[PDB]
Amino acid sequence: DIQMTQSPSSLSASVGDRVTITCRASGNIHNYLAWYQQKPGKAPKLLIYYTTTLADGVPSRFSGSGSGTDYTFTISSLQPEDIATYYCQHFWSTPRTFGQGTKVEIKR
Amino acid sequence: QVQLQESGPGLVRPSQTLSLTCTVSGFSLTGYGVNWVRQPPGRGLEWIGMIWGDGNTDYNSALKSRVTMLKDTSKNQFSLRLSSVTAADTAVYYCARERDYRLDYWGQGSLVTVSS
Repeated sequence: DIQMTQSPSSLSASVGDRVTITCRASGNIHNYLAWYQQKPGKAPKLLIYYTTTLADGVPSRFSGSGSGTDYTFTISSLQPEDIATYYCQHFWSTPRTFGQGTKVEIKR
Repeated sequence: QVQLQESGPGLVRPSQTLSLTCTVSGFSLTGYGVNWVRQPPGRGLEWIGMIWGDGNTDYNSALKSRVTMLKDTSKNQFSLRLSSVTAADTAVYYCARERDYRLDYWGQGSLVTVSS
């Protein structure tokens, strides 16, 4: 089973900033990676599935790239309503593991 | 619409067996999987396992030793049972629908705190 190694664990960015967090599965998970945005308190929300696809409703300010083993997730201009942790989890096979999570934080 | 919903003992006494219901309703219990992820506070999300519309299930090797997932065809609900629970299990439990390699719909989990 593919272990997932996402990073960085915690990034500080001011709004408007571009942001890119990456997950690198240990073993090609064949694009079968999904990204989740979780805001302190609520349950995770699906922004992107299958590396490239935005779950319906998700705005076009988030995107994800990669193939085989190394994938990426990106917020193009950090808006305050985006300050949250994001986790990826492949589905290529069970067990459906998750990234360590990236803590997006407004640079104080 | 489409929804799930953890319910259950908010507090469990260590050495015991914690259990939660996940009441779905808006999709079918057989052509859909119900995934179970938990996340001890401050620590990130972790995949417990998943039960299929047929009752078969895939565990996460740390918890295989004590987790157990059932389904009540007759009540739109799925059960998750952890055992000999200890303070290392206090966390927020989530049940979610896996639909096409994605967990599109999540409950807003219920916190469970184990302690004497």
